[PDB]
Amino acid sequence: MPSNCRRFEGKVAIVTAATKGIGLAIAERLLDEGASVVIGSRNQKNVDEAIEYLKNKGLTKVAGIAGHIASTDDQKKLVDFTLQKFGKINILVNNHGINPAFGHILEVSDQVWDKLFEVNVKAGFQMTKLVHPHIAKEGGGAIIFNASYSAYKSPPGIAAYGVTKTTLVGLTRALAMGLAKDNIRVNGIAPGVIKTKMSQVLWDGGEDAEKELTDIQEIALGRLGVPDDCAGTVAYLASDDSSYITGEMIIIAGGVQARL
Amino acid sequence: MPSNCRRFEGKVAIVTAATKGIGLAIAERLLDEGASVVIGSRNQKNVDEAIEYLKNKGLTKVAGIAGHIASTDDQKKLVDFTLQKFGKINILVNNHGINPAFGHILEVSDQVWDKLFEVNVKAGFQMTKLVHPHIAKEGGGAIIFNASYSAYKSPPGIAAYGVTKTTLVGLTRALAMGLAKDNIRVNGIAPGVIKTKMSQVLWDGGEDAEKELTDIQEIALGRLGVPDDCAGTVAYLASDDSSYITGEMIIIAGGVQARL
Amino acid sequence: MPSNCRRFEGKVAIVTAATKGIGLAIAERLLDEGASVVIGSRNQKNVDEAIEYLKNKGLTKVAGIAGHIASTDDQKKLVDFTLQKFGKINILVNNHGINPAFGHILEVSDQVWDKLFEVNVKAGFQMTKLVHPHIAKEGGGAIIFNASYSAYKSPPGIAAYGVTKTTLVGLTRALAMGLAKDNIRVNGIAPGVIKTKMSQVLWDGGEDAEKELTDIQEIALGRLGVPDDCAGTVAYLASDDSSYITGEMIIIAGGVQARL
Amino acid sequence: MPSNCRRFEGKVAIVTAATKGIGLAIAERLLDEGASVVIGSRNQKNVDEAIEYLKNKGLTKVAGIAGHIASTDDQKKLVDFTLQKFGKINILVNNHGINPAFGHILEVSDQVWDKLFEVNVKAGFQMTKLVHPHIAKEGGGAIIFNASYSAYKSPPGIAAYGVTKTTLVGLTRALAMGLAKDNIRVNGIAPGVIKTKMSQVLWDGGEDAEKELTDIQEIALGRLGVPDDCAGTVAYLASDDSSYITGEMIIIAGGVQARL
Ligand SMILES: NC(=O)c1ccc[n+]([C@@H]2O[C@H](COP(=O)([O-])OP(=O)(O)OC[C@H]3O[C@@H](n4cnc5c(N)ncnc54)[C@H](OP(=O)(O)O)[C@@H]3O)[C@@H](O)[C@H]2O)c1
Ligand SMILES: NC(=O)c1ccc[n+]([C@@H]2O[C@H](COP(=O)([O-])OP(=O)(O)OC[C@H]3O[C@@H](n4cnc5c(N)ncnc54)[C@H](OP(=O)(O)O)[C@@H]3O)[C@@H](O)[C@H]2O)c1
Ligand SMILES: NC(=O)c1ccc[n+]([C@@H]2O[C@H](COP(=O)([O-])OP(=O)(O)OC[C@H]3O[C@@H](n4cnc5c(N)ncnc54)[C@H](OP(=O)(O)O)[C@@H]3O)[C@@H](O)[C@H]2O)c1
Ligand SMILES: NC(=O)c1ccc[n+]([C@@H]2O[C@H](COP(=O)([O-])OP(=O)(O)OC[C@H]3O[C@@H](n4cnc5c(N)ncnc54)[C@H](OP(=O)(O)O)[C@@H]3O)[C@@H](O)[C@H]2O)c1
Repeated sequence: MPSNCRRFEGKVAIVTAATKGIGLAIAERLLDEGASVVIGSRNQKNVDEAIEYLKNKGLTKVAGIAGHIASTDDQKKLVDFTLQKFGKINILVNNHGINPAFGHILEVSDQVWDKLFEVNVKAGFQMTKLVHPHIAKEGGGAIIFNASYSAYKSPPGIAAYGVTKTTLVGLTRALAMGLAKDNIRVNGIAPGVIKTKMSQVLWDGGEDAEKELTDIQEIALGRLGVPDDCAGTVAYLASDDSSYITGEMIIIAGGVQARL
Repeated sequence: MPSNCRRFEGKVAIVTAATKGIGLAIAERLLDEGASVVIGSRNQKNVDEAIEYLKNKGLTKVAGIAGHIASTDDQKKLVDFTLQKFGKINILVNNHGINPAFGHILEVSDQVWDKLFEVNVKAGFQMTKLVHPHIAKEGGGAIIFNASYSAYKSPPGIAAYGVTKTTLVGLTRALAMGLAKDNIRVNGIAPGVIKTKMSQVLWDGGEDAEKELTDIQEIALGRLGVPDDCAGTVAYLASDDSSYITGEMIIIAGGVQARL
Repeated sequence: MPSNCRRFEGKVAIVTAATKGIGLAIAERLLDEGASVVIGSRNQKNVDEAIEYLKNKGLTKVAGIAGHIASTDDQKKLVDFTLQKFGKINILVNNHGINPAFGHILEVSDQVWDKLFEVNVKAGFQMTKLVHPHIAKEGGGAIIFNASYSAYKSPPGIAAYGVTKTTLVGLTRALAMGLAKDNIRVNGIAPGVIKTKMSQVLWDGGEDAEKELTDIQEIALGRLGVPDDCAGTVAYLASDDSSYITGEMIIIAGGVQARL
Repeated sequence: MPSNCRRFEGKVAIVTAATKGIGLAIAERLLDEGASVVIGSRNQKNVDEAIEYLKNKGLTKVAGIAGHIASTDDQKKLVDFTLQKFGKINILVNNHGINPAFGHILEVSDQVWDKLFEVNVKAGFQMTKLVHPHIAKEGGGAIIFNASYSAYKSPPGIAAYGVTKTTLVGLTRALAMGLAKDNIRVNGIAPGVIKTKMSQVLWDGGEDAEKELTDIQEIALGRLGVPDDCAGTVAYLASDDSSYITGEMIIIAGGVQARL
């Protein structure tokens, strides 16, 4: 697991929705590679636990602030807290995304529809507008979006969610084209089924409910992902190892086929 | 131009935003192939002119109703008027889409962002929910979305618009997966630069402002599209000639390359 | 539904490997729309039966010539026969393709590999170079490739075959970019599982081996294709209904998802 | 930035066609991260210079063997030399690829066509079959293909070449699906214009012929690539940082848009 990579010394990153699951793994990895990192999530207790968890592993260049990521007030607070703690911003990882609905797409209300886009898409656009001048002032940097494999393969039950993630593919690209002039590279990841609280209902009926899911999902590599499976990609995308890559999505799904 | 195709005898279609440009061409073609068609747009005068234009060519199974497509009141009025005039609904063509902004994506306000999605995406989802039970009652039918080539290649100046069109790719797919159980096929078109009022600012500086655009756009076929270039595809997608095709987007851009 | 479409009066098409299945349906449809058509396949008896079958339906503007499609001698004979019979060539449908192997990709010999590419790709390139000057002389026309959905979703057992079909996506595009100057549009179809002799081993355990296959395959529309499901698309792509479309693949797979 | 990454201690890689350009940068990076590496190319003098160059930087876990990559004798010699020198094989990087033709696709002879596929595709398939049992014996590993952005965007002048690279996308995927059972991940890179001897004719009219090329090409990041721009990606794809990623292509083109 320790790569000895230290591609982030003297960089500051914000990772949204990063007190559990994929986001926390991303933050941990950036911290292992020498970054200072601000994490956030809604619940102060989750922030507290995540900060304690990281500091217990010796990763002390971390701070946390509780906030709703789709609140414009909390967005500004997150960005200002980052600047207060660490003086600058190099990287933004828009990891947040919700999935409240489960059902047929025709049963998604106009309100639930709007909420899905508000949190899953709009909030990342807003965060991007706020961090932009700060990242540009450092001569450039990176923004990463956590979309989903379901951007590409429309899933049953969470199809409206999936559509938001398709949107993030386009937003990743549009921001990439637009922020290239500031040497800000914008890329994304499109994870498959990762074992987290969000996907729990699909995989928490034993070893064999997990194997049956691996089967149905058609996962070449024959297992479900874990949060750490995303982190090496995020680190790669936010580092100089990808300095000539912008506007791309990397599918992290164990070999599930949804585009060429 | 006359194909002698009559694949739409005894079918009823709604074509939104169909008093000018691509939408009117789509309506004309469906009418040539024997459909009854309802068109709509905001301005009653545009509705009146379009109906007169079609009736002068002998295409009399047409009716029109003025309405804002993103108004829930007007959506219901459009669908109810269709049922009042023609008794059923087989096909919906969600042709509407706006593009008010021109500038950098970072300059798009939260409000303009939401408006873009409201009209370009949400309204088609809403129209789809309203027509759904009526189409299903006929044993199936078709829904077509007019997205854009800029779903795939993020353009300068209208990038937020482009993102909405990416979203429509995902929405087309999600609706396709979800409405297959009702034998409702959902597909889209992704046009390149079509000469209409919407794209006018790009191509209305003579023959050579058009040739310079053809160059920059990298259009293999060396010309800009016209509304009629979309109509044969829509007809194809809404007919039995595509009865085994659902969830697809067809790029109609004269050979511009943006996916495999 | 016989469509009444008559988009091909005065046009001549060559449809390769067109004495059974998809190719014969393509030829029949072009003939219904008023084309003159040359078909070919290896076996003179199959040629004879196909010609008899078409002439019994009153489609008499057809001729046939037996030949191996990957033989350079037979390619030249096919094109020269077409010019002798009908004087010109407007359309080429490269329908041919084989799949001798079934097994793991690692068990495909170098020889079988080369044969797959020779017939599935190279022969279409060769036919394209032979018809090219003749189609250009008519002011343009169309060339269609029959690839496969398995170009996009790598299948088990016939993966090497699948790779040849991926190649055809690229070849379709490359020829489109290259022949646009001659107003020759080059597009393709990428069918899913179509019930023919070729795909028989996948679907031939009764009507619920077919329903089990449509769940494994995740076919939204809940059924397997038939040859006629491809024909409407080919006709569309070869007609003026698609006059602004070049370089594109249309997946004809009942809603199987493999790209955006 | 030398990354301090050391993800390849105790691993052995073969990098084909790796005495200049992208391949040599790939080899150098794997060596910096602690791998043992075998390189090869046709010309013994190039092998000698590359080995001297690497050993002068202190990267001594390298060996070289001259050979033609599309020779079955030389393929076997390369794999056997690697096993003789280092005892095992964990990683294969199929970097090789040629482009002899420059002109229209219609001017590509059958012979040149076959040669393009022989070297650009078949040789990678062959190398994959030879290394396969050895990599499987280590419990898995990785195979990387160097395709090209021109797999996705068909270029003028080298279109046949481009088609071979499209094929590699398919081959990457097919091998990924097929070798997943052995925990061998197969991924690729699709570079844009990288400044090497191979691409020299496109970019070698001074520093503003380079800037003119970056506008024609629509390279968001406003510059041409260098070999080192590929290496970080290869290292990432061959390391545990991508342990849940198989079947994917990463475009490394400074933000040129060619798929979603
Ligand atoms: N798990 C998967 O299978 C999967 C697959 C593809 C993509 N993704 C994407 O991965 C991302 C993270 O998901 P995950 O699976 O890691 O979920 P998770 O483990 O349940 O983590 C959710 C995190 O987001 C925070 N959060 C929830 N709502 C929030 C809000 N409104 N404002 C700020 N923070 C909020 C949570 O903390 P609080 O409760 O303290 O707010 C927690 O830190 C999402 O974008 C999701 O769509 C997940
Ligand atoms: N032209 C292009 O280059 C191009 C390229 C790709 C995609 N498209 C898409 O094609 C679609 C139609 O565009 P077009 O180029 O044909 O535009 P156009 O010729 O300017 O036509 C616009 C039509 O939409 C109506 N409309 C505008 N706002 C409306 C609203 N809020 N509610 C209902 N109707 C409304 C207009 O009538 P009123 O003024 O009476 O409302 C008119 O009938 C859009 O989805 C657009 O994004 C266009
Ligand atoms: N069936 C499917 O599920 C499916 C799915 C996707 C794509 N496709 C594609 O559809 C195309 C047609 O296949 P199909 O399923 O229609 O097969 P089919 O019904 O078995 O017919 C194959 C046709 O090709 C002819 N043929 C075979 N080898 C030939 C050769 N070497 N030279 C000239 N003609 C030859 C056969 O006639 P002779 O025996 O007389 O030569 C016959 O007319 C192929 O490109 C295939 O890859 C099929
Ligand atoms: N440069 C670009 O813009 C670009 C863009 C996209 C993809 N690529 C891909 O990058 C890969 C490497 O190309 P490059 O640009 O790095 O080229 P390069 O700097 O010119 O180097 C080519 C290398 O291949 C070796 N080689 C050539 N033919 C060979 C053969 N038949 N057998 C074994 N080795 C051989 C050469 O050595 P000898 O002369 O000693 O054989 C040399 O080490 C290719 O797959 C190419 O298609 C390049």
